[PDB]
Amino acid sequence: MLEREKIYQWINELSSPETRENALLELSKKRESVPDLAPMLWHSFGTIAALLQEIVNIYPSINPPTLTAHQSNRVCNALALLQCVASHPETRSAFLAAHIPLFLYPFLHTVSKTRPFEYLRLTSLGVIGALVKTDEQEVINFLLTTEIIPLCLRIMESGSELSKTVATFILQKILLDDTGLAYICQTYERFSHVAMILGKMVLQLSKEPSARLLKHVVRCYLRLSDNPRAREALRQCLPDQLKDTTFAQVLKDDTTTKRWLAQLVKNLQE
Amino acid sequence: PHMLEQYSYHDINVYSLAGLAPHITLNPTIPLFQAHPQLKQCVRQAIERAVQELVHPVVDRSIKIAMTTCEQIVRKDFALDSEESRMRIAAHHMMRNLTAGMAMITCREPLLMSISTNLKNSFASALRTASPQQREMMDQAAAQLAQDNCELACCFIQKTAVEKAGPEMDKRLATEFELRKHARQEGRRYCDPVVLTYQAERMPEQIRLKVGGVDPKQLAVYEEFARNVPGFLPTNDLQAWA
Repeated sequence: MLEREKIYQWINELSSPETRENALLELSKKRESVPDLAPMLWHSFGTIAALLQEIVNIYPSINPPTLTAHQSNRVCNALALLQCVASHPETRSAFLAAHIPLFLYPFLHTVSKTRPFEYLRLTSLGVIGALVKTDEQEVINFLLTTEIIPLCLRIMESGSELSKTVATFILQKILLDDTGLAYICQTYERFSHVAMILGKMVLQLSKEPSARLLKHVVRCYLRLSDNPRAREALRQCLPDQLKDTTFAQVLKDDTTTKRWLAQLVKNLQE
Repeated sequence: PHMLEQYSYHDINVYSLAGLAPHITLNPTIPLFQAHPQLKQCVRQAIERAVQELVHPVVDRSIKIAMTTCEQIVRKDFALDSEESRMRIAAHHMMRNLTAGMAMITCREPLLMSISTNLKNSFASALRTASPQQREMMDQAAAQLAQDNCELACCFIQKTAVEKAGPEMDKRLATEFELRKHARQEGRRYCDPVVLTYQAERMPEQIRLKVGGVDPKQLAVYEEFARNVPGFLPTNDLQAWA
């Protein structure tokens, strides 16, 4: 009970800038052990407004890019609390309806490769990853109409291994949705841009292995091959490294990804 | 940012583009200007035109993004407050702040590109001659001038957006204000029924929304939106598929 009272005190302490930094720090450490943290954050007065305030008050440090480690650590604690809200079945829909992801998109658009920015982007991606974890159509439709695909593709092309993995996972979830597959394959332009980036990723993976990233890349190709126009195009443009023994060793113990790859190959001859 | 904000909200008059001129920065060491000082005359119009062509789409886009978020969070936060006036002022300052923020993020990169393009073009027209060395100096000058005046140009656009945002939020909240006025005309204090039930049954007393005004202490977050607007010195007052 004294543990619970500390949590309520920290939530109350988020409204005032004087006490907020410490409360962000302590609350971000409690997501793992406090199952109802998300509704308490959403339904209390001013809390979500304070988290939005933390995000917006970093905007002057984005361009030109001057974000410090301290600034990044602080806003990343606010983002971690938003991830908690985005994950919880009782608050996910209201979070989406409030369009809160839009205020994270400026972070995803940054390109600076310093550690504070890489952490900013990784943590921002995690908020989106949490949103799409349950494959809700409402979530995917919002992502589609709000143009996050180019943001993810840019990170898939040029980000850290970790950020690439989360961005590809988001793209995977979008593709797995029927609407999302249809969207990405709606024009040759949209399809070919995704395919070009996946192709570049495969080459990179052949040099610097990443099992988890390879898994998501393969799933994305497999799902694309469910679309007839994509399937035809992939017959032409599928990387040779996915056809030959390039990944045979690293895939030895990844039964799932191996199975997916074999199904991809099979789909393309059908 | 890293570098302290140059401008207070009152420092820039946005009634006309003429508000930009007194704040324009022309680094006198710019090699293009050492060689051709007369080209300094090009700079004002180039910045003015860059702002002129971006301000309305940035303002509209920024308000559109911020509106939904602000409406939803304020409706949620003030759902047990029967009094329009606290909600209205909180919304005013939140919308203004988030609009300012989105305006900053939206215009900064385009302003850089547009200011520099306008300068390159004005420089090239003034010196019809196109030496490889001079066009180097031109490109250098345009990039430097764009970087040195982007904050100014951004602030002008942000302030234009802030001034437009408040009335738009008042319009969006008209139905919330009507819920409360209608209840009061009937001898009732408006309370959202779903929120009333949820707060009473499910929220710990220590963080529960109360029926009525929140303790002025809890408004601290909304007061900070008023004090600290991003971009401005804080206020003191002291092929096809076929």
